[PDB]
Amino acid sequence: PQKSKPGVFSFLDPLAYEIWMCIVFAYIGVSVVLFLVSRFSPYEWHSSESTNEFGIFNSLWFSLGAFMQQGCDISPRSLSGRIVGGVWWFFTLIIISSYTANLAAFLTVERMVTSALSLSNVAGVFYILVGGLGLAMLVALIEFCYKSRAEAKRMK
Amino acid sequence: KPGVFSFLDPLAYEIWMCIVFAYIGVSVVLFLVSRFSPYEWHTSSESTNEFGIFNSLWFSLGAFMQQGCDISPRSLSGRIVGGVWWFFTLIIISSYTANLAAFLTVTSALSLSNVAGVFYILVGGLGLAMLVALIEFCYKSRAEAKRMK
Amino acid sequence: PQKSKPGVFSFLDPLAYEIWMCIVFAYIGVSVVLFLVSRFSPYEWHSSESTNEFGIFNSLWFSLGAFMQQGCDISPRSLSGRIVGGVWWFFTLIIISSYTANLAAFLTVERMVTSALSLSNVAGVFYILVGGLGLAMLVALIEFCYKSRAEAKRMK
Amino acid sequence: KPGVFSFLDPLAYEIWMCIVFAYIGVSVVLFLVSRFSPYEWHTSSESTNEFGIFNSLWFSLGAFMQQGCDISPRSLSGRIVGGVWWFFTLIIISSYTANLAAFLTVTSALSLSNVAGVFYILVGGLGLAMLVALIEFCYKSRAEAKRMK
Amino acid sequence: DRGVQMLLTTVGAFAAFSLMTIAVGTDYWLYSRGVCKTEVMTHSGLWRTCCLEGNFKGLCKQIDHFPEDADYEADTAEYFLRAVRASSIFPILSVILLFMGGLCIAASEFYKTRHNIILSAGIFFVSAGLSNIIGIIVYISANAGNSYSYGWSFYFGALSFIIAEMVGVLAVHMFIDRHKQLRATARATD
Amino acid sequence: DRGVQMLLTTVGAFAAFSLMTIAVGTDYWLYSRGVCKTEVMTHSGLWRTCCLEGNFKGLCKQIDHFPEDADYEADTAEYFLRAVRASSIFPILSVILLFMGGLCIAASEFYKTRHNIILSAGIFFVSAGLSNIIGIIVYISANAGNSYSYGWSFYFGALSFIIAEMVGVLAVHMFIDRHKQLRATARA
Amino acid sequence: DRGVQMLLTTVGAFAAFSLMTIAVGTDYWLYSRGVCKTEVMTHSGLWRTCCLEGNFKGLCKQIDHFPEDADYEADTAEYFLRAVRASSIFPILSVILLFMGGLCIAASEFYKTRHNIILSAGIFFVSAGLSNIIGIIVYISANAGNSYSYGWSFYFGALSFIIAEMVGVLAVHMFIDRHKQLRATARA
Amino acid sequence: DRGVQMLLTTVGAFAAFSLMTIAVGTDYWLYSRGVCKTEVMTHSGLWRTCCLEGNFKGLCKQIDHFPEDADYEADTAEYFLRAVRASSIFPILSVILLFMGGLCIAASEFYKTRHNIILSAGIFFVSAGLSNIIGIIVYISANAGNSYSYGWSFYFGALSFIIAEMVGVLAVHMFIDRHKQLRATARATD
Ligand SMILES: [Cl-]
Ligand SMILES: [Cl-]
Repeated sequence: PQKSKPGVFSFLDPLAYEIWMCIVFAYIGVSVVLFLVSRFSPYEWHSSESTNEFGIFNSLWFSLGAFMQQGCDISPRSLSGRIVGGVWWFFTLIIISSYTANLAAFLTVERMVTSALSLSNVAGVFYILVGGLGLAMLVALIEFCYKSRAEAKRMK
Repeated sequence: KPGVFSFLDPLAYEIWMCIVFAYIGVSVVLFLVSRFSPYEWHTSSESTNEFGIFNSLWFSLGAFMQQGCDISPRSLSGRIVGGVWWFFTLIIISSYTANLAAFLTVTSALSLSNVAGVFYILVGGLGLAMLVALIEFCYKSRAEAKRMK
Repeated sequence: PQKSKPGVFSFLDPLAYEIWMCIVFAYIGVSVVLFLVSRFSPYEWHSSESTNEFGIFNSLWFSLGAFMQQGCDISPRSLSGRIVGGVWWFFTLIIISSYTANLAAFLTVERMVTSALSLSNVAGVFYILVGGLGLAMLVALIEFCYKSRAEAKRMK
Repeated sequence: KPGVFSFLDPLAYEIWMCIVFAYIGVSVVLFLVSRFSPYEWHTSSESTNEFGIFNSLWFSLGAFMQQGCDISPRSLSGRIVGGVWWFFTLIIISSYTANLAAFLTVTSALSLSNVAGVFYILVGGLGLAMLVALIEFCYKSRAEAKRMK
Repeated sequence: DRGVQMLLTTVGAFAAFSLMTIAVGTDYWLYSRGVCKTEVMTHSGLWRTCCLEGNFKGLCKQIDHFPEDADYEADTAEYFLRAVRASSIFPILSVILLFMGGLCIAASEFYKTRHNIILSAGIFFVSAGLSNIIGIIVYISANAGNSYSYGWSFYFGALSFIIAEMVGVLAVHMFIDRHKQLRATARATD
Repeated sequence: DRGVQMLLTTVGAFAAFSLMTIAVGTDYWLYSRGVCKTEVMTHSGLWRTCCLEGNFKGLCKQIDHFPEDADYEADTAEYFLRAVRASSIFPILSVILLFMGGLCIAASEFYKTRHNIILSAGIFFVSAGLSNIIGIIVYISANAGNSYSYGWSFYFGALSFIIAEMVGVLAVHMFIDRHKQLRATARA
Repeated sequence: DRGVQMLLTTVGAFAAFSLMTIAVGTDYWLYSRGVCKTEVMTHSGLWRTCCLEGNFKGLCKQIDHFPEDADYEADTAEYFLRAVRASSIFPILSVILLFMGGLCIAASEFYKTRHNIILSAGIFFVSAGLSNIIGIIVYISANAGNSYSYGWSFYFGALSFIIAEMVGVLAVHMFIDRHKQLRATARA
Repeated sequence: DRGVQMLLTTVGAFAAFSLMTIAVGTDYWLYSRGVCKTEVMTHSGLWRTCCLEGNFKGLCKQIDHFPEDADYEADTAEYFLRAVRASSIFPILSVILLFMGGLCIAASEFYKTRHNIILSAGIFFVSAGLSNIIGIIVYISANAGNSYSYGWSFYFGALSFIIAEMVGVLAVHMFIDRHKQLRATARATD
């Protein structure tokens, strides 16, 4: 009956699972709408390239950066794109403030089943990070390999 | 019983109204000090900066939203406006976050009902944006019609 | 014997006056050192312009932006400039976190000499803002007037 | 009795050490996935991105410091590295701020004795940067002098 | 690849429409403790709650969307949320928008000359996803207003939102490709 | 269209001036509980409070800007805030700045060669909006010295601020366009 | 200098491999209070604990990775963490990756035309550093299951991580330079 | 503007040096309640404390920089802070660096051909400002380790820091101008 320490994924504790699902859905929807309002009109197009850089991948990157309180190298310039960005910025402010209000307290909840934060309490944060690094490495390597094969197809 | 917009509780309604008024005033003043002088225009001629009224509003919103934008004032008056707006944003946003942390600790996970209102706003904004885009598209398309006759 | 509400400048309450003075001095010193390490060497210079944009005014602007958690359109590129920037970033993180920990509680301290924040509690924030706007307007106008006079001297 | 570096109290020493290790690893991985492939180099040839090891370290530091930089990864692997580092930074910095508020709320103004350590670190960093700039200038001056002969 | 893109768009549109329709029609949205008689484990959807296991298994009863006595309607937000949840207007609107997008895709296939039909299909799919989001939020909020789990109909709706967004992106890409091809042909012919 | 822009600027200037003038002179800034003789639902403006219901309905009493019964004086900062509120210096300054900007707009009609008059009008309107903001904050802060709501006189001032800012933007745009045309004629 | 860079890469690879090998095989990871028989100042590594003072000084006892006296089993995730700690899978993986990177360096030394061997060495060293990080976090988290300090084996592992990352950077730089030379030869 | 810049640099260097020297020498750094006998209002600097008002006005006593009994020499931070405060090494170092910068400016006046002297003066002034910052922080921290005010010597030191930083910026600007003029002359003559 010892007190149960928070899990590896205890950083998700401050928000309910439904909030996380709706955050993912809202992120996807905002990215899709931003890409749509930035790229659909032929009058935003000049081989031929767009007046803006907000493709679907770039829109997803911008939305992720906005939600992570980071920013990126691009920003919407049109009225509809800036409406999307501003409403997503307001959403991010509200959600991130609510999430980070009591994060440290959520990370050290001993349950029945002021002190410094310990590495264990954030160990799950590190694993994911390293996992991501590994994943990225794999992806990069795969691309290289693919291109190498293509180069062989070009060499024949 | 908190409503759907209970995330606005940490600040009084007068604070939100005056925040909107201050945002408008700062954007207008930034545009004015950036664009009024003919000495800031080089040879329709082009300005030495990109701080028109629309871009000034965008810069002010980005500064208040802890996001930033792709432009920054370079003149003395523009940087005075930007710095004083930065100070205002730091104080106001820090106050909102501290009071929200106080409000939320009256540790139980936040429920979707406590934040659903903001989601509504988000979706509404998205819809509005799409509408605007479509309208703009139509205004060009019909224009092309009178450009093809 | 009525409870004394927080003053107009109660946003400075979370930090001692000595901390504010040392923050101003540290800001000035960091801006000066950044400008020095960015511009002193003739090998950073190409009429002739510098390889970087970190003049004293721009260094002050960058330092103010870093302290205000905002950022600007420039960033140091050299090793010496990036050391200044990183150490100022660490200083800003520590100081801003310490200042904003309990800001709202500091803004509503009734003194004998959870509730929403009222406009009065932040009225001093607004006045300064408007003051700044007015100041900036004045400055802009003065510049215009000055230039106009010069143009008259160029028209004779 | 808190020391001069009591601002590091909210996180354990192992957390700080692993933060340094993770920062180094993320910077190295970002540089590797950005620059290793010859297909990212166009015709000494130039890379399609600016993410060398030094710039990768600068980008990682800026991302962790809530400041940002002038560059952003554009490839898939680079953006995976950047996004996972953003997630790590958000969690870690939010945890530090929450635990620091808890530590400080054990309302009395903060005294300078509680932040003297960060002031000392700042001045030491400024001195180190000035020293580095002076050594670089002296080396370049000596190179110019020996070139002139 | 344009044919492959059209095939993916059609397959995704049909899959999203079918998943949304099944989610709305079926009643495996929430497993929770309650009574299906008009407390045991029950599965409920947007309209009906039915007991599983026990001895009253298989009996379904319409969900009481306006419960409690004295009908405290002084406020407006609670009544509006209850009415929106009872009508399920947003899941049904998402279904209708998915059907409209599929119809637009088919009509564009018949015509193959009016590009605005592709744009309309993309707009319909994106709006269907947004309606799905709003309906999910309304459903969860009304449930909030005692251990529960979400059934396969709920995740069918979630997957329908995901697929609808992907199909909307694909349709916008096809519209962009069509207009770029038109511009390139105009440049080549002149 | 230069004529359309000038017409919009003039109409907005007149509307903002009228809204601030009505807001300053009317007594529907706030709804609260009080007494209009020497507790009941009542409406207050910048200068007077009038009972809204009860036996004393329709009787207006001048606002006690420096009460000496339940406050018995205050600090220097509180006295300064009370004096600024009592004088209504910032709403009146906003009215004056709107009027002067309107005169600047009208003055350029017979002074079409002088472009700095448009700039002066824009500056006057922007300053009028800033004075609006300061007056609003001062009024709300002084009211803080348990139910209340703001009436249409308060929101008349808010709308006046919005319209003044928009008219200032339009005037600055007109000034910029005038100097654009001047430099275009100088080029050719 | 290509030769200087290769020499630095080789020396760093050997140093990092030696540091991780020593850290894995030595018993000075942590200093704490415990018993080396069946409470006193003791030093522990990844496998055994040895008393530092008292009458039982110098006696080493194998670490009880799955204690059944003061713990009597636990949750599945806690058991998984204990299994990962007991196997020392990530420090050993870091050792293996450093060794394989060194072998890649040697193979490229006797295979000049094969450039991908440099890339393989860099990938191996970077992965060895990442495995070092994971092993460090696992070890510290498992130790959490009141004064302690880390000994020189722990910091040997930390230095091994740092040097492995630096050697990976150097190897990637060498690979980039080799492909630069190849494309320069192709252009000319 | 070069002559005006040099005149401003010299005047600011002399003013900063004089202000720092007066601040270090004088003892109006802090007004606080205490005892100058070896509790009344007293003024103290870096070395001495003297009573003001009362009947013992004018008597000065050296500050006890190592107070308290039992001499708890256990930690290191407290002893290091006490020693640094007692020596006042950083204010004196700032004074020395200001003097060195003034000497560099004067020497560069005689030569007018070695630009590195201007750079050395700028570095000296910037380092003097940094030393002033460190000394101020050390002094305040040691004071912390009962209402007090800061006297005119403290603000003399603060103004000395400000002026030293301004003069350092001016000196760096003069160095940059000299090198730019050298490069322009080299381009013109070749
Ligand atoms: Cl149902
Ligand atoms: Cl003294």
